[PDB]
Amino acid sequence: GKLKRVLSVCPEVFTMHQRDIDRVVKVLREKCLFTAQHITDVLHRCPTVLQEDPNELEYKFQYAYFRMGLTHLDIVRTNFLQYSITKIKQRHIYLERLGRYQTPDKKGQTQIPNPSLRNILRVSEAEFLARTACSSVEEFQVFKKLLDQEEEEE
Amino acid sequence: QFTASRLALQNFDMTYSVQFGDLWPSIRVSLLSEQKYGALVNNFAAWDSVSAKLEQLSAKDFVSEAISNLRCFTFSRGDVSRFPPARLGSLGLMDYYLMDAASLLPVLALGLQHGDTVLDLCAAPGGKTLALLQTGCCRNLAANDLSTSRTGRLQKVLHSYVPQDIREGNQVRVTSWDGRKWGELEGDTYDRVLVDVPCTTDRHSLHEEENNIFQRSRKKERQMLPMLQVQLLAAGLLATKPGGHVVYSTCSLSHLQNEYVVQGAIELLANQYNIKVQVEDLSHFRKLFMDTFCFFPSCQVGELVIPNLMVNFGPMYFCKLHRLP
Amino acid sequence: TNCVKDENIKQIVPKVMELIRCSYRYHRAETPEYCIMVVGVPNVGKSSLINSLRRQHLRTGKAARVGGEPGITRAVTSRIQVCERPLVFLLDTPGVLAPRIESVETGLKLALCGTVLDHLVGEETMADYLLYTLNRHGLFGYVQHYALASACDQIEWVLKNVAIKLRKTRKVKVLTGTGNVNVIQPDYAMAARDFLRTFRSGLLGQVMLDRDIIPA
Amino acid sequence: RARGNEYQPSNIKRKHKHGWVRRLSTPAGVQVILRRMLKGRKSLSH
RNA sequence: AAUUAUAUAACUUAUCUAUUUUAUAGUAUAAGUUUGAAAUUUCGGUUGGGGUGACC
RNA sequence: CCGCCUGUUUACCAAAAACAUCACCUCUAGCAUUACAAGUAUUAGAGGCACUGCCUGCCCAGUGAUCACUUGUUCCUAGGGACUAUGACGGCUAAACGAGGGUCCAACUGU
RNA sequence: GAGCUACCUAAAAACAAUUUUAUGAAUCAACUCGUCUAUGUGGCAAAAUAGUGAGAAGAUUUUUAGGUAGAGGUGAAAAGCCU
Ligand SMILES: Nc1nc2c(ncn2[C@@H]2O[C@H](COP(=O)(O)OP(=O)(O)NP(=O)(O)O)[C@@H](O)[C@H]2O)c(=O)[nH]1
Ligand SMILES: [Mg+2]
Ligand SMILES: [Mg+2]
Ligand SMILES: [Mg+2]
Ligand SMILES: [Mg+2]
Ligand SMILES: [Mg+2]
Ligand SMILES: [Mg+2]
Ligand SMILES: [Mg+2]
Ligand SMILES: [Mg+2]
Ligand SMILES: [Mg+2]
Ligand SMILES: [Mg+2]
Ligand SMILES: [Mg+2]
Ligand SMILES: [Mg+2]
Ligand SMILES: [Mg+2]
Ligand SMILES: [Mg+2]
Ligand SMILES: [Mg+2]
Ligand SMILES: [Mg+2]
Ligand SMILES: [Mg+2]
Ligand SMILES: [Mg+2]
Ligand SMILES: [Mg+2]
Repeated sequence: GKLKRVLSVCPEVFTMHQRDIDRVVKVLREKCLFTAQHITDVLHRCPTVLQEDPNELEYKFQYAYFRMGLTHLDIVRTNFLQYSITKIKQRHIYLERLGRYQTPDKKGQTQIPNPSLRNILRVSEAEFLARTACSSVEEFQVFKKLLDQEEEEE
Repeated sequence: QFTASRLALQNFDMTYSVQFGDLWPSIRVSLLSEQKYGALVNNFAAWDSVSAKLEQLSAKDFVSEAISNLRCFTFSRGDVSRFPPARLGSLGLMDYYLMDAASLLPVLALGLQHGDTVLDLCAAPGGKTLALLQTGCCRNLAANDLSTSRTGRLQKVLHSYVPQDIREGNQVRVTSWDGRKWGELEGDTYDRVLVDVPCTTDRHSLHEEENNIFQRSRKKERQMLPMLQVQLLAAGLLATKPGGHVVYSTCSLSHLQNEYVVQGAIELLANQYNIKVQVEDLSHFRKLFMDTFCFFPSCQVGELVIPNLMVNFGPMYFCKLHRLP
Repeated sequence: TNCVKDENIKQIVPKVMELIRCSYRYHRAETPEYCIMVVGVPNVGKSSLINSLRRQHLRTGKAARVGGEPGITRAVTSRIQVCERPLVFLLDTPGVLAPRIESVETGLKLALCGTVLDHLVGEETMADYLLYTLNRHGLFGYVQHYALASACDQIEWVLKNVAIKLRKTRKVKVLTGTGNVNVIQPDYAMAARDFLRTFRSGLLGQVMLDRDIIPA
Repeated sequence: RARGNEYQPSNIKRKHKHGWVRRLSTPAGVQVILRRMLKGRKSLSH
């Protein structure tokens, strides 16, 4: 049953060169230290990971692990990898700048409770701003344009 | 361990958030986000050229809409476009000066009138000087700033924009002396005085580590800022002529540094020196500038420009006081 | 607050914050961390309250050497984290008793609850106070727990029978006219100690030592 | 306890460890013999 | 921390033997890239001691 | 009070509350002719932690209701398709046992 | 250099009486250990003696031969041991 969804989502896996598949798996085992069960689960839940090139997924994971302090179990259950990098960066920083979301400190405690990870990404942009951030849609559009320009300068 | 920026953010969260409450979220992100720059024309030979060029860029002078002697072209509401870098004019004078639109309200608020003598205490290269100079069609002026290097560039700015003949006239006078001591020097000398007291520069403090008031070593200065602000404001009140108008400008959002300072200073002048100050309301000025500026009316005195995502021109707190006697 | 069952402990933290905000912090106004101090007489559960709050909010575990005899924590302790959300720390302190305890009757109540070491007062003398107080209150819980009789008000009588119930005996020197003879005797001391332990363990029943003072 | 009695004599242990056949087993042991012959030692090994 | 790092593992181009018209195989080797088991070496000065500030 | 117990340790200043320990938990490996092992996942290595009933983390698309939409994710160009049927935590058993660290009574005594 | 000592392989040996039961259970010798106090302090002794204590059918103690060697060995981890 695991293969059929993976096959349907990314049929090119069979045609994909052994190097591409091995590199994606190697990154998780040697650079993300994902458990064996999690690695199989990640491919099944979001088969698009194989499509993504190496050295970009590693940055994506480290963004969740380091910038957001989320544990490996958290990433697998919420399927962060499927979401695009741009969407995560815009929302997460927007929450961070608004004070809603704080990166866990060294002791592992957050002064202000964080919002649900599913809420941040899973919900629609209209619902996201309406509930998670409680801000106007037009203002968020400006923030996205602002953030992109800053990234270009960076 | 904590950087000065971290401490500065901490202070606003514990104090500033309470003051503004539900408005703090938008303001907090606004400060972190990049500031919006508004180009100010240098007039002179490039007076027509810049206006035509700025129209091509689609920037619109918010002052022109307000009227419907300073015009500052700004981008449209919610526009993130960046103005091109300033360039020298044909005569050798810089075409325009990039500055924060809110920074020009204190100058426009001071009600500059012809045949006046103006003092600019602790002006520094804040841009208000250059803007004020362009307003000073027939107005003798004066500049003061505690530091020298800070003042050193201020002259460079004047060289770039102000023509030599105008600067040569006594009208333009540059000095670097203590503001509080300055009060005794020339009492009741300047009809209009613009006092920009040193503030916590919240926007700069968060972004810039260098010379940040929130550094631990500078703890002594930060606590004493309200006292220093009152003395400088009091010095200006002493220096302004009978019937004169003075504007007190503070960058920070702090309630302590903005409203209590001005009201406390008025009390000090009334008691020690037996002088009276007439409060002035700029609500009409706010109504004209609603499109290009957003204010919050909670403040009893002053017209603070809250930085907003749609209009990120804050923060500027300016209050105008007229010397009754 | 019931420490063992954590009854109403949650209510303390909101109250702690509410009072502090109204008061002027002065020097510590800028400091984000909140430090609070718990002080009381010995064996009132001060240390266990710190642990109880820690587990209830931060859910980490014991942060104080809780013990069943007064004198466990000898001096002051470093700040102990309690709640991460307000970042409130508790400061543990040793129990302190003022030299003046007003009337001696107050001391008996203080000894009864275990605040003062039972050695210096003496369990035997304390044991009598329990009988008087319990009889005056009328809460005859002991008779059911200790199957001696329907009721009694003689300290000697109750001690005699309870020792038999526990099968406790000792050899005590008894002065007599013809010499000093070591003759086996019922172990009165254990009865006092064992009886005292049950009272503070709740077997006898809930009591109000100061019931007389409510009318005032 | 009381030290000083580490030597627990056993002829089988002694001869195996530092004996003639043991020394000749390895070239490193044969070079121990070769130096001892150079010096002039009475006994080359056990 | 600075400098390296044919311990290992890996992959890339070559060498090279099979094979099919270019092709996918491997590799007594060499040249790279990636990890690091390790090896080597170091602990500026002034602040009546210490952490922080600092200063040269 | 502390450790669950028997046990182990700095030969020659520390024998313990430290180490081991059963039970419990995590990670790694689908396999042969020299360890593991002449073995094969109820197995072998590596490491963590007293166990035991009980409270107990979060996690558990949304709305209709095994069904449709709204979402989500992808492409093709703001449209069109495609696809989506309680476990990292505490109290603690609770008893027992100890040349452990503190106490108290009794007897005893040249302390 | 593993005749001391840490660990392991092989071949072996010792354990009375009493009570439990059917055992890393109990009292207590041989035997192993080394809690406490005292003496000693160039001492009998480069770690002992006199008392007092812990275990004593077990993860027990002991004997014989062999193996692991310093960029290392061994370690129920004391940075403990390896003449
Ligand atoms: N039954 C019961 N026992 C409680 C309660 N609260 C505390 N105790 C008991 O009281 C003791 C805790 O108090 P403790 O911390 O020792 O007192 P202290 O004030 O810190 N004094 P000390 O200086 O001796 O440490 C423990 O024996 C605990 O079980 C309660 O609500 N019920
Ligand atoms: Mg010797
Ligand atoms: Mg021997
Ligand atoms: Mg050297
Ligand atoms: Mg033990
Ligand atoms: Mg033992
Ligand atoms: Mg020792
Ligand atoms: Mg021992
Ligand atoms: Mg010892
Ligand atoms: Mg012991
Ligand atoms: Mg006695
Ligand atoms: Mg041997
Ligand atoms: Mg050993
Ligand atoms: Mg026997
Ligand atoms: Mg021993
Ligand atoms: Mg014994
Ligand atoms: Mg025993
Ligand atoms: Mg036995
Ligand atoms: Mg250790
Ligand atoms: Mg030696």
